[PDB]
Amino acid sequence: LYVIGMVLTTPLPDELRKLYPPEDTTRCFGILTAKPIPQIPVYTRSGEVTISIELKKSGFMLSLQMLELITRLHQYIFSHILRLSAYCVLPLNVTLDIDFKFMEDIEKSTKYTKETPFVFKLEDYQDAVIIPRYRNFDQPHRFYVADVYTDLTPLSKFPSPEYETFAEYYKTKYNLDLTNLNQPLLDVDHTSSRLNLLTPKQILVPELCAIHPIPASLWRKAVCLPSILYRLHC
RNA sequence: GCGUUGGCCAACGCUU
RNA sequence: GCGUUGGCCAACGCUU
Repeated sequence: LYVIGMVLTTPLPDELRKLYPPEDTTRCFGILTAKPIPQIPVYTRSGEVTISIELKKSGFMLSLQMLELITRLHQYIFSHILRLSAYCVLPLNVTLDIDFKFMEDIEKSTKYTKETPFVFKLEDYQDAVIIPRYRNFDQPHRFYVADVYTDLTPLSKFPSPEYETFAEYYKTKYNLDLTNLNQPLLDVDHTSSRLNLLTPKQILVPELCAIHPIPASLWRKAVCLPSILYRLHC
């Protein structure tokens, strides 16, 4: 077990959206053994982020069960989180050990009525990547919750004239009925990003959106994974 | 916000 | 002249 550790040395200056530092969260990516030890920054949306590989536990033997789990999750990172070195990349937490609960949680793989309403918990949208459930018809889309607009509801004026309200937008286009008209809205930014990081409207309805098991922060961390691995392998 | 073609500037690379 | 990233406008397409 090695840890792919992350800190932003040089954050983005006041010139031009906020900031999202990888060290504000403890959960990260790491690399399993059976491999020889390599030698010892990627430039993100959150600014310049320096990267450090360290050894954590050498000479550990892990169960074939847990090995299957870590490899399954490895492929889940690369086929599912991104779309396209070393053995399995894995989640680490309290940097301490391996997170088996996290992996098992991910591996766990919607009726709203007036009699059966939709409940809005704010926490669920705080660190979140979401999907419109309404249009997975081609290659489901994933968005970080950029903002939560608490002064807004689905009955708010739609940004385009052809529609007066959001509820009306989703009703006319997607034939979508909302059981919560009091829910706040979510500004979102797209998760699909650049592959080589080595060199330097959009409002959604919580009720129409599924939440992704990979927290937005860790997503943002994962987007580094290829650019890291490019010169690690090389 | 994204995409796409389309000009109008920046910057290093080719090219001359 | 080309290429490449990078902003700054045009236009239809997605999206909201």
